[PDB]
Amino acid sequence: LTQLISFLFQCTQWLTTQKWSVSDVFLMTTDNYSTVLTPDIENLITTLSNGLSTLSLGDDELIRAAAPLIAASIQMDSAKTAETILLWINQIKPQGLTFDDFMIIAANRDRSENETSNMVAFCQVLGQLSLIVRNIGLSENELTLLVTKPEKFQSETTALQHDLPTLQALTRFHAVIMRCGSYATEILTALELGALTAEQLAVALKFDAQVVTQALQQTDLGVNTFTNWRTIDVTLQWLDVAA
Amino acid sequence: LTQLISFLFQCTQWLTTQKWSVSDVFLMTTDNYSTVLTPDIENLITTLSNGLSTLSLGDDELIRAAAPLIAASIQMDSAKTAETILLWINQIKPQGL
Amino acid sequence: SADNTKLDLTPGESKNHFYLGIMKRAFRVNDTELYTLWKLANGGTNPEF
Amino acid sequence: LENAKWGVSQLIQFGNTLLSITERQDAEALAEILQTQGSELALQSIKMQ
Amino acid sequence: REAAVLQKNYLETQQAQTQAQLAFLQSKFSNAALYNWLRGRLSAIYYQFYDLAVSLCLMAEQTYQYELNNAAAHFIKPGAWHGTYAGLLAGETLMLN
Amino acid sequence: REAAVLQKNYLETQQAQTQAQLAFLQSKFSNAALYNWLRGRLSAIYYQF
Repeated sequence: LTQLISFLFQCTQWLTTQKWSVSDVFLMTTDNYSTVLTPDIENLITTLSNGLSTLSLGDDELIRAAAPLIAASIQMDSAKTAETILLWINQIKPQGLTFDDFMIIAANRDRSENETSNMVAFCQVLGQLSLIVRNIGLSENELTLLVTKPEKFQSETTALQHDLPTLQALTRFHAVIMRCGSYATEILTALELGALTAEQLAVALKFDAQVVTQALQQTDLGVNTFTNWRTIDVTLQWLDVAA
Repeated sequence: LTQLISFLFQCTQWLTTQKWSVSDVFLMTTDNYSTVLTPDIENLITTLSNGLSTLSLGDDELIRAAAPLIAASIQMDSAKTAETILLWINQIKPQGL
Repeated sequence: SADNTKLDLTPGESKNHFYLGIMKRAFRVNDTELYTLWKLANGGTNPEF
Repeated sequence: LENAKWGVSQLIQFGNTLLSITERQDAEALAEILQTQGSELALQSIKMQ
Repeated sequence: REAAVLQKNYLETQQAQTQAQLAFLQSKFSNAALYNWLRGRLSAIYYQFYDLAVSLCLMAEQTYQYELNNAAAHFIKPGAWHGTYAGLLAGETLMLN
Repeated sequence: REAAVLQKNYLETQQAQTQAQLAFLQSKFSNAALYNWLRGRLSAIYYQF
């Protein structure tokens, strides 16, 4: 009960910090979408049907050929954000559909009601993705790190989820990156590797090197570097409580 | 000691005159940079690799052929500023290069 | 009392909390922060305090 | 050479058109975000009146 | 007080006018959604047309190597599609070659 | 006093909106960095041509 009270408090403060309503996160998160076929979905069907060439193969070439057209259909400014979002939705499979077998439901125009229902489900999980990326701001060096390497997000994850705690942690991740300022892509490419150390996060966030490694010593017994995001989050919490 | 006090005073007044922080001059001045390879550096690699032609010779022709591309990579508005900055970094040689 | 008492100013290895807490209160400084305050006075080293 | 020259002139035309489309994209997105935040300021100013 | 009531009516008029401008920008044909679609479609076409035109260029290079008996002539450099800037200035580089 | 508190909230809203416009201009594809790259590359091509 006190865990649920603590969750409701931190989620409500997160909502009022981001200036989002409960209806906003409900639109970004739910499974209770409607299954009716919308002219947006129809435009996606005919754009990605007539735009793609002869039959391409999966995550090697199909996803790269279809990422500009699927960034054309739903509101995106970068095809590579669309490519990593399609990687995300392939490893999550809304109602079983990958992007393969969504192509086959498309370009039919002779499809059953459950088939077009799964189709609309795929398109609206794509819409929830496009919202969940554009509302927090994820400039694809930030996003494909967490989609392709979810171990760098949390050490237990192994597949980035569509949860509300994952959304809140994405918010905190984006906030600390934009707090890093001019060093932000340098911190990100050090977190790509296992090369994110103290004297580097401390300069980026204007802390001291010894205080940062002294809090890293509190979250990790003998780990020299930041190999994860969760260790950075909790070591910044140690820094806040010490400050 | 009074020379170091005078230095700290004139440097602090210079900082507050220019409206720079100590972190700004530290970013502009230090040797304690990180050595990790950044997509900015990668863009410089492939831009100045694919953009330069067959092998050119030093400060006579290489620096002039590479100054527009290296002003393209890092944020500059003039290739000739990039050319004199590459002359500066040639006569200073960071880690021997 | 300004006694000639040896004290290691690295932020974990003193365990003489009275003198070190007096220095932290007098100089308005942390453990780490007192330690780098002593490193600046010796060119990045700590010989003996 | 004439054929490849044709194809590359058409590629130049496509790249110029793509640059124009992406800058008009960013201009229209800026106009939209300015109108949404002006609407927010208008609501807050009515609450102040 | 009546002047303040007229001021509040003025501010509500400005709110409705800002909402009218917003609804015009949402509902216009040349809105941001058209440019999203338009640059995504043109980006796909532009990458495939880059593949076609660099094939034509290498074809002309191949017949250059056949006529002038020089199989090591290499004018069309590996590159010219810099992916981070959407492959822009590809045709300028290929006209140069 | 409550009117002044609403005014401060209005000014903080304007600060966040200015930061949002700034982050849009930093993060847009047609930002100044693309034009830096674009004119440097085209300047090199233009001199050789």
